[PDB]
Amino acid sequence: LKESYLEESCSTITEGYLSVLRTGWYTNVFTLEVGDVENLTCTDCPSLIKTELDLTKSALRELKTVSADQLAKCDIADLCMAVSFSQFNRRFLNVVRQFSDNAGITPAISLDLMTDAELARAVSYMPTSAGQIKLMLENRAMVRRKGFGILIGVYGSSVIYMVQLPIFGVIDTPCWIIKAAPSCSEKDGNYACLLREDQGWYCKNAGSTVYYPNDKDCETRGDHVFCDTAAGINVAEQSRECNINISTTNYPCKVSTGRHPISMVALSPLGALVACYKGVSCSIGSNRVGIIKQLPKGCSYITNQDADTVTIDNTVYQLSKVEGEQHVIKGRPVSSS
Amino acid sequence: LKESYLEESCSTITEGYLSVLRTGWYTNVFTLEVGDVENLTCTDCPSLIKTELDLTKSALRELKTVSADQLAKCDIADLCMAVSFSQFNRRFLNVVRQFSDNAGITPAISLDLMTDAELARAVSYMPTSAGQIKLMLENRAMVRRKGFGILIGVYGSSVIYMVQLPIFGVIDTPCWIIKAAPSCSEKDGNYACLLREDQGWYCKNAGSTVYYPNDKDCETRGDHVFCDTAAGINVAEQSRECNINISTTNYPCKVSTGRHPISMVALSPLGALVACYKGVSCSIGSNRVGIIKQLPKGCSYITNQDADTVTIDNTVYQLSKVEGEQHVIKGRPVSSS
Amino acid sequence: LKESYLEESCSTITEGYLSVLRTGWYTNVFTLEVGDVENLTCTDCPSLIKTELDLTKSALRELKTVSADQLAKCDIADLCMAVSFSQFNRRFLNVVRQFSDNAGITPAISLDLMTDAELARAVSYMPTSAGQIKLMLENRAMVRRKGFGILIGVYGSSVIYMVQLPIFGVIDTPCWIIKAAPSCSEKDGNYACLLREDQGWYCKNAGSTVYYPNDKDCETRGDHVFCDTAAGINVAEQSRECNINISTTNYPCKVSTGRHPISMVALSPLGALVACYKGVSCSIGSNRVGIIKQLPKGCSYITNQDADTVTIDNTVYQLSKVEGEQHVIKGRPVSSS
Ligand SMILES: *[C@@H]1O[C@H](CO)[C@@H](O[C@@H]2O[C@H](CO)[C@@H](O)[C@H](O)[C@H]2NC(C)=O)[C@H](O)[C@H]1NC(C)=O
Ligand SMILES: *[C@@H]1O[C@H](CO)[C@@H](O[C@@H]2O[C@H](CO)[C@@H](O)[C@H](O)[C@H]2NC(C)=O)[C@H](O)[C@H]1NC(C)=O
Ligand SMILES: *[C@@H]1O[C@H](CO)[C@@H](O[C@@H]2O[C@H](CO)[C@@H](O)[C@H](O)[C@H]2NC(C)=O)[C@H](O)[C@H]1NC(C)=O
Ligand SMILES: *[C@@H]1O[C@H](CO)[C@@H](O)[C@H](O)[C@H]1NC(C)=O
Ligand SMILES: *[C@@H]1O[C@H](CO)[C@@H](O)[C@H](O)[C@H]1NC(C)=O
Ligand SMILES: *[C@@H]1O[C@H](CO)[C@@H](O)[C@H](O)[C@H]1NC(C)=O
Repeated sequence: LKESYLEESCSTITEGYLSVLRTGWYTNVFTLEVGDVENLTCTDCPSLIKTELDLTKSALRELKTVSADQLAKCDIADLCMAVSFSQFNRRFLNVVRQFSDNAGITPAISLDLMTDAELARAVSYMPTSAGQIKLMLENRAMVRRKGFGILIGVYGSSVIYMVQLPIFGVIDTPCWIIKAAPSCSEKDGNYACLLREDQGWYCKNAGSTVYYPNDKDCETRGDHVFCDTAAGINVAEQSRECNINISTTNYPCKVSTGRHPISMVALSPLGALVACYKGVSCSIGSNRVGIIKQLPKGCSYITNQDADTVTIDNTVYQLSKVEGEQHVIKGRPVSSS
Repeated sequence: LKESYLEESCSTITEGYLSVLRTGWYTNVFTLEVGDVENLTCTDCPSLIKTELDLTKSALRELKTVSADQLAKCDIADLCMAVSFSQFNRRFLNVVRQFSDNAGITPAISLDLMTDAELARAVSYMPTSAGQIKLMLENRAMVRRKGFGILIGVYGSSVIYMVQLPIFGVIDTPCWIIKAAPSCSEKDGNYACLLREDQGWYCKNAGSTVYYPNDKDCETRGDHVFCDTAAGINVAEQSRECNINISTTNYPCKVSTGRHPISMVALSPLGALVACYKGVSCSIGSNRVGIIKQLPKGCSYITNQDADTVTIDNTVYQLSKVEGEQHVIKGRPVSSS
Repeated sequence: LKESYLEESCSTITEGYLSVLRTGWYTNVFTLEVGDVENLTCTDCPSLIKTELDLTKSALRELKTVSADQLAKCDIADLCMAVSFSQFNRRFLNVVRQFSDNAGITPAISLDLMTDAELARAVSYMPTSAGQIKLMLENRAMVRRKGFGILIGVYGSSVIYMVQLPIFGVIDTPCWIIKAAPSCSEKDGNYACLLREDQGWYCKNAGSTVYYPNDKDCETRGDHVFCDTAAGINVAEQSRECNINISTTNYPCKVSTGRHPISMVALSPLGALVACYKGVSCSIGSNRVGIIKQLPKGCSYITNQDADTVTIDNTVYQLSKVEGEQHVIKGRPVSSS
């Protein structure tokens, strides 16, 4: 992580990341069964286990509608079965509950569709070099969050669904992020604003550079950006001379000339850009002293650790997160009997 | 709420909203610990409580993989423990269940990570004036949704996670929404369409106006828009003369000249725009009478309460939501024995 | 499904789909009430049912904060109530659980807010012709997903919420998808790239064509695209001569001329586009033999069934999903006593 301030265009580039990109989809098929329940002597009467079985049977029947392939007297013994049924058959119930809640597909691969043991084995079988496989196992919280389970169908008392794990093929390719703010000059009152429109992520692969334009498109897990190959716009590798020289007469860079000053604050990974002109007062302050200085009229770059808040005409911006309070909560004890 | 129809460009502007913008992030750290279970004689022999404990231990162990800090016989007394364990330790299990379901992070702050009592106290401690704090307490429903919990790690039988509440610094700043439709003139069979491209929200703050271009970006809660400061494009405060005069020779407004007529319907907050030319028949009708009139060839604005359905060549559009049926459902009674 | 390769612009169009568009919103109001529990003698002394009731009361009280209307010893008989209470009042608890988890609104209509019997009846009452109603019943999986429940408020022991089902008015209107890749010509070492910008979905309705520009906007369910009428950009029906002839002097097609070659792979529904120039070696290989051939320098279209992997300078792309392993899992049996 190393953020550089470019004063000729009022923008910053942070080049310390490594890119991991998806290059296909894996697939596993699961079949979860309810499990045998010992026969009841009565077989026709209201019992806690029978009511529990009926609810499970009814839940499966309703769940069959949201599919993809085909459709679209108290006794001590009874209590033990009712509790035992919901304990031994817990993974099955959770899968049924999750699919019903999301109505067909879960947003992410929870730890009930595919346990860790099944996840590690699946990753090791993917068609990628050893380098990619090692990285995926190191941080498997992202493969789960990038996949999505799909319900195939329901037959009898079993459930069939697909996981569709992601597959990463390009890893450890250096890349950066670019943030820009307006840079308006002035002669006698008539301004000339130049704002760079090539703002967002920027990562390289396969002899080309991708341009995920939304900061939310690519997640961050330290020195790793888990970009999704669904919004990236491929651009020529020559689209880097803009940083060195905005014009450079070589690669036309996307800029938007203006005529009216704009005052705004843009937050960077390790700082923020403060630009304000002609009317609004700017100042940088911390949680200790809020009178550090008044920013001069222009585009100024302030480090994250140098200041904590920037007030653009009575509007704090909180460069960095603010820590609150820590709580510790413990449940009540479960005494015998 | 007051919608105005501008006939020189076939667009409408609604000026009745108040803006609420985010200016940072808060943070709280929680540590939920499982309750204490009294020593059980004959730990070797299975029991309905040992099985429940084993499932909890297994669930926590799997949950450790998706983290961020380090990784990535039955007696009457026995039954009470199984029921009691899941009752006293209800908050802990729900937090474990939610994190496992979403695989590491919960999309919103449910009412198990942070109860109302904890949420109210945290909001009162934020670094914002009394005005902002009062508003957040008044409607805390749109605080949990904008936030998101993060699982830090799992150690022993305890779970550590972060909430990261949002912080609002700019409130009660009036703003509006602009919707536009094509306005094509006819000249001896030759058309000239002019469709505005500055369509979306438009809110003001810190001597500038933001331009969230997607209606889904900002969520409305009456006379309040909880816009997210992640897609807003800052624009000059002079970007308002377009409504008064499309050209105005002052702020170049984004328009897209065309040559072929386009027939479409745009739904405004309190009405809709109906444009249809050269071939498709327009008509406005209600659920009572559907022959109110036939709209003339051109851009026309119809109030929400004036009509309910707009048919563009046999395609009803349902200006406003249609109410269905109300159901009342009660669960079966529970009787002793 | 029929994919055509257009060599004059290095793009492909697939014309085999049928459109399904939303034209309003439906609405149902539900009121779920907790069941009646027979009064238990000695309410003062704790019991496994009183604790269960207290948790339910506490859960409802907290849920009241996230609303929209107003705010923002153990015996054998006792155990049966605790188990029976959570069985009969299963739908109510699930609705409470879902609303609390999502903090006010559920992303989709799970199978606890509206059962299939209620959903089928509601769909039959929508104000649409018999043709639209028949389609919605046939595949109701993509009705719950497009809808979303809303919690109105909590009064006493009852819960009131709204479902807001979607309504489809335009069906069986043929439409297609267009994917394009750079087509750079070489002239004495000087390149001239032409990449189409009219990339995405393209569906027709009401004498106009919509242009959902994101592949994720429209979800495919076979020969049906359930596009959401929230991002569609209406375009003239004459915006189709681009495929036949790029210029055609009638509808200016959106292209972006360039000067530097770009190498990339675009995945079409039934194939992919491979373009690579001046430095990176292309090759197509299957899971059987990976030396099928080396693609020549240019824009080439390869069928999905012809090859499985595309390597752009040591980067496999996995044209089609790769099948993994199938698991069958059964829960432990439950035996009496
Ligand atoms: C950035 O690029 C501009 C554009 O080419 C450079 O300005 C040119 O510099 C050359 C000298 O190498 C002159 O012959 C041209 O007349 C200049 N043109 C213009 C429009 O200024 C500039 O030198 C480059 N470097 C910097 C720091 O701006
Ligand atoms: C909107 O702006 C246009 C452009 O400035 C105005 O049209 C001009 O009006 C002045 C009179 O003040 C004339 O001297 C110019 O010749 C006009 N130019 C053009 C291109 O029309 C227009 O009057 C303004 N008002 C309205 C309602 O359009
Ligand atoms: C595609 O459109 C272009 C543009 O009109 C056509 O090129 C023209 O063809 C006419 C013949 O009908 C000539 O008189 C013009 O001089 C051509 N103009 C240019 C710029 O080439 C072209 O023939 C059409 N068809 C194809 C296959 O490109
Ligand atoms: C239980 O009884 C049913 C009654 O039809 C029978 O089919 C089944 O084989 C018996 N055993 C189990 C384990 O369900
Ligand atoms: C059981 O007793 C032992 C005695 O050392 C103690 O270490 C252990 O924590 C106890 N277990 C429970 C569940 O109370
Ligand atoms: C139970 O007793 C209460 C008195 O506290 C009474 O209000 C209620 O009607 C009785 N019946 C119930 C709870 O079913």
